[PDB]
Amino acid sequence: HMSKTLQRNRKMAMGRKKFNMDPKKGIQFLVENELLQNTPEEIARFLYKGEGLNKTAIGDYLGEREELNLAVLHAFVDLHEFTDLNLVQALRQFLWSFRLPGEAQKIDRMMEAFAQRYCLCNPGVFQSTDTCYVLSFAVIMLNTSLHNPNVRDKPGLERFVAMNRGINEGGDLPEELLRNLYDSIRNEPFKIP
Ligand SMILES: COc1ccc(S(=O)(=O)Nc2c(C)cc(O)cc2C)cc1
Repeated sequence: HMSKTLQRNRKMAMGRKKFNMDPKKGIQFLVENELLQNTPEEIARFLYKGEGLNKTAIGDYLGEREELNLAVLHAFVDLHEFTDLNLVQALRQFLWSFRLPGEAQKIDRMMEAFAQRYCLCNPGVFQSTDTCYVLSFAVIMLNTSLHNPNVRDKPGLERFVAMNRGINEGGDLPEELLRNLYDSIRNEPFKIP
């Protein structure tokens, strides 16, 4: 009925604000008030939708070390569909969905989860998930190098190719793959939330 519905709608809006102040407190409010089911999948779907949520707060919640948060991270990554996307296309979408936290161990966990998912979704591209991880950071580094004017000397394709020798189970990645990723980043910098 109507009274319950209107009160719930306002409470949801309050929960979102609470989340943005402190993600754990926000989710606690939504759970305790039966506005959100306390499962990894439902929490992850809530964060992926991201309505009225600050992307920095989303990344903060996703980078917590405790069991439920780890499970939400895994479920959240599983919501991304990377089939038939090149690595840059996939990274654009992932990196837009939340703002990475500052802490190296958290970022490592997030990018490893990303790497695993990309590779599962595109099994023929990289035989090793280490290769996918290293090349993911290679792309992020190229984005900065090409598009940050503080980097006063811009790496050409040949340089990008040379920097990634040996990471394909001891061999090299296909030149055309690297060319496609280089061109993609050159032509469109990553958007940060
Ligand atoms: C140490 O990890 C990183 C990861 C990505 C980047 S970046 O892609 O150059 N900027 C960025 C960062 C920091 C966070 C985001 O959620 C999205 C973007 C685009 C910079 C550093």
